[PDB]
Amino acid sequence: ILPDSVDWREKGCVTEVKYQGSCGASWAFSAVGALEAQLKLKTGKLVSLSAQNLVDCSTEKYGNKGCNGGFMTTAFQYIIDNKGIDSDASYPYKAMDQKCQYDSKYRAATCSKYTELPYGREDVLKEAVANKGPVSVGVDARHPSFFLYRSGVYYEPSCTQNVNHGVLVVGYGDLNGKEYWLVKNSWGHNFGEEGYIRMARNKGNHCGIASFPSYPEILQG
Ligand SMILES: CC1CCN(CCSc2cc(-c3nn(C[C@@H](O)CN4CCC(N5C[C@@H](O)CC5=O)CC4)c4c3CN(S(C)(=O)=O)CC4)ccc2C(F)(F)F)CC1
Repeated sequence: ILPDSVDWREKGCVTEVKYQGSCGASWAFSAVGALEAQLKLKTGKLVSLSAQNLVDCSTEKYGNKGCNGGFMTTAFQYIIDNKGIDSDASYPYKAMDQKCQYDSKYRAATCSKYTELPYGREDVLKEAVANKGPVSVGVDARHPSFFLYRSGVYYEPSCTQNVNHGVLVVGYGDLNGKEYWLVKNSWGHNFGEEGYIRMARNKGNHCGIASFPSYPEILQG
């Protein structure tokens, strides 16, 4: 039996909501967000990791195209191969494609492995969120209702299970008769509920939230 609700923000495992701007780097924000939580769990320190590092460096070898899109999974593989990722403070976000400027002197996290969860399995996603930490996911955000969301549990009748926007599932719950996923977006603090959107849970993989989940890990040693 899993907890009825979880919110990794209450464990100090989630950094401030970021603002991707006109650069399509939600995949990089989803990836660093998941890794930030594992880093806090392991070292006790909460530090924003560099999304810009992924945009500029996890490029064609990883099937990614910076501001024109990418994958959380191959962002993790880049961090594995690179043997690190810089802090966001040392390599801050510029919302544009740049030359890779990774500097091991400012390494703030490492990545040992990542795991992918089965398509559409909201039970498995719930278990991972409860027992592993925030989970990187894609959602179908191509709906004016998504851009216009202010509060409550988001439900979009025309949503599909094809994903196009990377976000971070930092929890779940059940409020006002509606089960939801607690989702950290990267459109700044003025989007939704202080930068978060609660999305309908157990409604047949609504907006593809469980289509392509993955989470990274940092192992001892
Ligand atoms: C320029 C492109 C523009 C679009 N972006 C993503 C679109 S957004 C997006 C898409 C996905 C995503 N992952 N996968 C699984 C697989 O395809 C991933 N790949 C497996 C093999 C891997 N590897 C390992 C290497 O060794 C070789 C290789 O190929 C590489 C990864 C799919 C999708 C989209 N779906 S769909 C239309 O929903 O059905 C098709 C299948 C996930 C998150 C996002 C998120 F929104 F969160 F960002 C990608 C770059």
